[PDB]
Amino acid sequence: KVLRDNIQGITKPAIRRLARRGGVKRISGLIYEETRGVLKVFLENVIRDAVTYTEHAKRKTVTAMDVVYALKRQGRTLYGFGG
Amino acid sequence: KVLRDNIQGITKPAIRRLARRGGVKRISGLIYEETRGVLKVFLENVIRDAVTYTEHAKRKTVTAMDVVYALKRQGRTLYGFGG
Amino acid sequence: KPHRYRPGTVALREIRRYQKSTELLIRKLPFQRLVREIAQDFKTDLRFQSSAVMALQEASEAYLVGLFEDTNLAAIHAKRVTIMPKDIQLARRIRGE
Amino acid sequence: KPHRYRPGTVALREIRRYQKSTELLIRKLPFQRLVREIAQDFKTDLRFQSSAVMALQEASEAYLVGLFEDTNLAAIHAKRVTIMPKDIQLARRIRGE
Amino acid sequence: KRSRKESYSVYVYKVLKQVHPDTGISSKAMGIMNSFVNDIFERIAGEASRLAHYNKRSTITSREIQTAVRLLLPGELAKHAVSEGTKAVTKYTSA
Amino acid sequence: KRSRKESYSVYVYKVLKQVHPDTGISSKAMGIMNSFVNDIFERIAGEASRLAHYNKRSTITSREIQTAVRLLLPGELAKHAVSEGTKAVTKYTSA
Amino acid sequence: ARAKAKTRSSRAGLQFPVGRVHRLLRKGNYSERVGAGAPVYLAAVLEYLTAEILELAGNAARDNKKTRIIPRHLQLAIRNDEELNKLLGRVTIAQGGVLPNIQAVLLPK
Amino acid sequence: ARAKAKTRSSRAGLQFPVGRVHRLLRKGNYSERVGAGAPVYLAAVLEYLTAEILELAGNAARDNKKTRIIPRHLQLAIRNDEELNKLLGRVTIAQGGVLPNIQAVLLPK
DNA sequence: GAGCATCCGGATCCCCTGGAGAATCCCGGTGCCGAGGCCGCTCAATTGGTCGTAGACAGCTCTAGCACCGCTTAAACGCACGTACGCGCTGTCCCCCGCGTTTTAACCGCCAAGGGGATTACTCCCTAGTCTCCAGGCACGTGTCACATATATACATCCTGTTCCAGTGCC
DNA sequence: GGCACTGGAACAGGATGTATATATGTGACACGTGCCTGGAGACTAGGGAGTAATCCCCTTGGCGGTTAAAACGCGGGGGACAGCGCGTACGTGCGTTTAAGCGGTGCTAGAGCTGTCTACGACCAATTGAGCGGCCTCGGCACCGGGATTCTCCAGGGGATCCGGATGCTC
Repeated sequence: KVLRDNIQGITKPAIRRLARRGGVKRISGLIYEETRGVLKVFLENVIRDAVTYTEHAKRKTVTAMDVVYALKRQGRTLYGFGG
Repeated sequence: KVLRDNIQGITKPAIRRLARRGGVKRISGLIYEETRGVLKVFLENVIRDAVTYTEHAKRKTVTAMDVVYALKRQGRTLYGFGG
Repeated sequence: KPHRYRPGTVALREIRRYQKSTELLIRKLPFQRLVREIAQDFKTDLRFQSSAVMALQEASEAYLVGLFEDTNLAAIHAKRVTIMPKDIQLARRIRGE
Repeated sequence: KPHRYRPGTVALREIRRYQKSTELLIRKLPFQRLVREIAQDFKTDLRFQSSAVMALQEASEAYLVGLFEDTNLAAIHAKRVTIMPKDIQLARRIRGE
Repeated sequence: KRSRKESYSVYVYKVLKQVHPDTGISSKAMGIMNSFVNDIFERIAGEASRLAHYNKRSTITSREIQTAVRLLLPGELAKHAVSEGTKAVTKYTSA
Repeated sequence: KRSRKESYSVYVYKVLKQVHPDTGISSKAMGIMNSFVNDIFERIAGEASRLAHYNKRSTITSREIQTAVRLLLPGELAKHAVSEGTKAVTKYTSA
Repeated sequence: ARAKAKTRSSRAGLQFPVGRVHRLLRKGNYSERVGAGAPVYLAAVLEYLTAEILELAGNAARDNKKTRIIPRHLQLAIRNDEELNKLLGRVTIAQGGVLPNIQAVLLPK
Repeated sequence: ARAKAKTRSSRAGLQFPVGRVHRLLRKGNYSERVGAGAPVYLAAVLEYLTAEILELAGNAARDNKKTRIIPRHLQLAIRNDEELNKLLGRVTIAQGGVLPNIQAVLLPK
């Protein structure tokens, strides 16, 4: 039911793939846990917004459109899933 | 009537003072003209927005609240000028 | 003697391969487990549309690749090719994060 | 032998003074002359309230100060103490310009 | 049947069919277009409301949204979009 | 004869005397305060406006304002604001 | 004896719906009053924007030998013009990827 | 004939004007209709915000031995609070300056 | 006849390059499911008219923005000497990419089940609106003490002359 | 092996620059006052919104199989980095020019207030046709498979170079 460890689900090869998309030539071993922390910060910052919209909507289920609002509030607007 | 070369009116020691407030202790001599260019581009953007606002105002005189509108729409909001 | 590429060669081929491609880079189910784990820390028993998960995903890789592009630029500014934690800290601080 | 401080000690002294201080650092009259000169390019016969020019001066000063502290972060990141123009292009390009 | 969800797809089909009769459309790209037009619509409408407030004007007209387009949309698209919009509003002026 | 211009000088002055009976202000500081309060009012009100848009509610309530405050204000500033506003709403309801 | 119902989008000679956008501004809460020419202008500018970005998407699709647009074409279209980048600096495209871009020092000798 | 007029700010026990902020929302074009308690709640939120920032400004001025607040004190108040700085990272204060902040490597030895 | 010069040929050492594997590209081949188009519905745009009102225009006024001017140093500038720094080379050490092997859980896909979106109906709580009335905030005057400025002490600081001490070279 | 020579480290003191104490005016902050318009009070119409019921749909839960991704280990080459030298490039200090800055005055252009009204635009009944849900087909494209092309790394081959011998000339 409850979950305690899924930050390691963003595996080191997955972070390596992300770095290859970013054009990174060489990746230090200390990078991965930092990227886990930074990603955790961003996802919590947007998901607190998302859960705020869902509780205000009197809904129990998270909808995508609220997540779109949550990203565009920080000016990181994602296209293609509105409506 | 016509002014031609006020870009060097932003003198070198003024840039040194701004770097001191910026926390720079050592400043290259090759810095000042690019900083003039960066200030130049920024001021072009804001006064272009300002003259657009003022021309909508049908006024020949630029006013302060129009300037602060231009800054907040550019995302560099100002306080203390009638906002 | 078995063939072995010099270091960086397969890395650059990975650069071209993953940069021409658009398909996903994060395994979606451990990510969704992480999403539900963080979500239940704030409100319990939250339910997720799959598209909500997907958007949360697209946005995350967007934010991360923005950081590694900035990291590459600051790293080649630092006369290195290997990225270090102070570089990501620098990129976040310059962005105001 | 007349007195002379070693370099940087003086520099840190006006760093403390000017970072303590509140007033505008650039000369006023060339700043009105420059803003009139460049606003001449977009539209003719513009008149400037002095308050608008002061607000522009403060905004420009803060923007340059933020740029300079970002270049400070970039320069100490590159293990140097003297700034160079590529620090400024780096800081702007990370910032999004 | 389900209640109507109004969207901007078929207009995009018509305008693309004018500019490129041949091509096809993927649906998630079509959603990206709907997000584009809705986003730009909200930006221009917010600037229009802001300028109507600042000139204390009760009415949204073409003239201040022209001002808003000159603000938000830069340069070449700004002046050309001004050109097509002025042509369109003059044509509608001629009914 | 000039037209009267709106300000928040007297309210901020009362609040300052409430928190600090012995302290004064400069007029520049008061200009920053007017810009501050107008700015925060604009932010919260516009955010609540788009929340009213998003749930398709044509009525704005203090629930919406609370949602906007929790969304925008970081940290315990939000919950302190919720506590103060909740107390104000209750003792307004009783009065 | 009413005249035939002819449409304002055709009156402006334009493809985007004038009436729907006018209604959407009216209940979009931007003013209590709105002029007639403003939705015409707005429909015109959005049609121009979609026209140019769809031109870029079509050329990107034809260069990759595709007769159907993909979001990768959209990303390649928006990012290959600097002015649209200034239009879309902070905008995320789903499944778009990034431009093929390698820093020159990363390349071997 | 008529009850004595009693101010709504006194009903809410607040210094900020309920009626003025209510009018500002009504002419601020945010919704077609506004609930009664929403401007009260908003005025309370703003009153808490101004109360805490003025407390910080007064403490900073008392540090500077000045009985009247200065924009310098306001800049010191904003930037020395992390949470208000996260609220106001993008704002510029006239004649405010910046924090005394020297990087450690810039110091001698 | 002998000695030298020199040219040719082979030894040798360092630098290029072709060849083989391999990863991707490109050309067919196939089967498939999203797109596009047809059809039926419906609700929203349009037409027409009306009534109210928001802004354009005119006109006046006054005020602040610009222009001119004269001192008056503050500051810009510039040069000169100096010392600190960017940077480049080079050695060194170790960290991460490449690659292979083993584990595993991600994913497909398949099936059961119900939680909640969400949607229609109902009935009602609240709020814009109008009218009247009035009092709190704004304009404006005034006065006044907190602070800027100025000057006299006082201490930080910051750099260099002074003094004691350890490592090492030649007799 | 020791004493003299040279490089190191700790220490005191002066000069400067910034703080700091006290006198003084001054003007911007603060308070008193007329008012009027914006806020408050009361009643009405009516309508968005909360709530009950349902349903179905979309989410959640679980279970087998497979494999591709993940993970672990070995090896090594590549890259960070420390240290030293070196030449440079601002930093700082002294003198100089100037031009910003302040105080004063005049003109006025236009910002802004006030009165008119007329264009213009929300409001509403009727209606219809444009636009969206449902459906169905197919061909553009995803997947598979084989050959070409290009990239890469290396072992070797090829060129460059230098030196020794022979021989013809020459003295």
